[PDB]
Amino acid sequence: QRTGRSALAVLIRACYRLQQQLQRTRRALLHHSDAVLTSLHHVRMLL
Amino acid sequence: EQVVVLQAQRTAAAAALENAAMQAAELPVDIERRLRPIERNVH
Amino acid sequence: ATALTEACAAERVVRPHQLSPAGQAELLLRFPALEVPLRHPRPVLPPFDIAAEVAFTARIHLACLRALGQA
Repeated sequence: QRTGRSALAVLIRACYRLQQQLQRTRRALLHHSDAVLTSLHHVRMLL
Repeated sequence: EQVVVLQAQRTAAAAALENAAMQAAELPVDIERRLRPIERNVH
Repeated sequence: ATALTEACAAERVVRPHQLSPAGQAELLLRFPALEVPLRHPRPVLPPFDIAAEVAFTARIHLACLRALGQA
């Protein structure tokens, strides 16, 4: 009973967190990349 | 009067590019260290 | 420096005097320091510029030329 039910919990903790790791890379690469577009629009404001 | 303004504005944003060029030089960096600890994770 | 660019980047406007008054009043609610460069008739410096000092020494230079040639 404890052999098959706990060995799958290895792959439970892996799959539900890889769903979470790619969500931060959606956010942290848009809250960083918009600063680039913030900087480039600022340079045109100087001109 | 306008030349003294128009010249100083052009030399201004010339400096702001190199602040942005060192700022936008991390985009080929910032993609690499986010994918590679997930590729070895799958592999 | 974050808000004054993004409020103009959302509207595709190069100078914050050309911003819509619906957008201009939003910055005044958050940031009350922007009263004078937004709601003043004749500022001695040109507001929201970069050579605004550099314009200022060039205007006294002109005013001292016409003080000579008229006299």
